[PDB]
Amino acid sequence: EHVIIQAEFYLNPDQSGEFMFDFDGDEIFHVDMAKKETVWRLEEFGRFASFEAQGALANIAVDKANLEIMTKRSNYTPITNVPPEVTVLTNSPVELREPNVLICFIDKFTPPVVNVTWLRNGKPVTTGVSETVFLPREDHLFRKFHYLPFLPSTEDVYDCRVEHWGLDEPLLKHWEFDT
Amino acid sequence: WISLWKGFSFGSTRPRFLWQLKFECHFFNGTERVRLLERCIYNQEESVRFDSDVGEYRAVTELGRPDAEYWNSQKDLLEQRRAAVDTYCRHNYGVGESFTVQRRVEPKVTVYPSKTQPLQHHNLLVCSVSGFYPGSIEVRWFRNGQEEKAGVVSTGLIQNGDWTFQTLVMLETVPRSGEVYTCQVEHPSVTSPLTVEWRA
Ligand SMILES: *[C@@H]1O[C@H](CO)[C@@H](O)[C@H](O)[C@H]1NC(C)=O
Repeated sequence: EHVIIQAEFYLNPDQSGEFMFDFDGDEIFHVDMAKKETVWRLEEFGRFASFEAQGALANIAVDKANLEIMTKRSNYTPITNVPPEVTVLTNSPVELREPNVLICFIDKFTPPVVNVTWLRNGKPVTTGVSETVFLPREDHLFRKFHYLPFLPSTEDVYDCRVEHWGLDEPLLKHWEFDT
Repeated sequence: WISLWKGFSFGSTRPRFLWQLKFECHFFNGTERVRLLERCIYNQEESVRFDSDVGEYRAVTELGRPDAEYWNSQKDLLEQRRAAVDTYCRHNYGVGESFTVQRRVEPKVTVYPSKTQPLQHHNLLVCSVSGFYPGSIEVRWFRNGQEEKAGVVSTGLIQNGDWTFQTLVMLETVPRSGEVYTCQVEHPSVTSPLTVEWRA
């Protein structure tokens, strides 16, 4: 048994939209709105298949239209923010001087707009990082990943700082080598 | 690789409004039984849906009632949707069967001691399995060649978002010097189960 999901959404007034294919909870690819091209989750997939990004952008335009129609029908009911549930974990066992990856798993939140900044030591980190677009869920909340390849050491501490409108204070999740 | 088209609805510090739709293809026993489910979700509540089993558009809330009557009036849309199980769900499966359904990645197993509490005697033992695909995996703990099924606490299947999984299966034990512990992992990626040992 397997499930392939074609999930798209549109959000106002931010005018943020997204189009992506999810397979058993793992993103196959997402369409980049700004560059107007298909972005595969893994590059290996691109050799075997292809997809026309124009057909994706056509559905997004409809999502904006239907969102405006549904909002007026609903008497302009707004959305109830749901704070995320952050969890920081490593990609593999932690050995000193052995390169590894740090993962920040944002989950169970809506609307799908958050701002995530890595905070190693007390100084933010911007290099080596990557992320994934918002992934769909069964309860119609969202999922997101933020990565950070780093080098473990006894005296280095990391934090994942998440900002969401459902939160009163930015949620701080900590990670440090303990032994 | 096809993407399904969609029509229009019926009608015409800041607050936020969210709309989303999801096309779900469900495969049972492979391609033998396929089911297509379309959802229209305003904010966090589903309003209207189309089920391949029923063959029509049905409303989930009060908001989805206009769309259900409207979209069911379009006969060409319904006749296209009922046949979308083959033209859309079954198509993408054939396109993606090679590198997703038939994808196998070998796990990497590590065993190392740890302490559940600062008892400082390394009572707990950790079997770390990471980087495998798909998720279906069986990890067993063996002590001196005998299966230890009591006192095994684990982490569930962890999804890394990069098409790889990880999991930790832990054994709370009193490590006697001279005993050999074995962690056995059984995965679709391997014909024979992987074994890793740790000597006190
Ligand atoms: C980033 O997220 C924060 C969280 O509320 C928000 O205040 C801000 O407007 C967002 N956008 C930025 C900083 O461009």
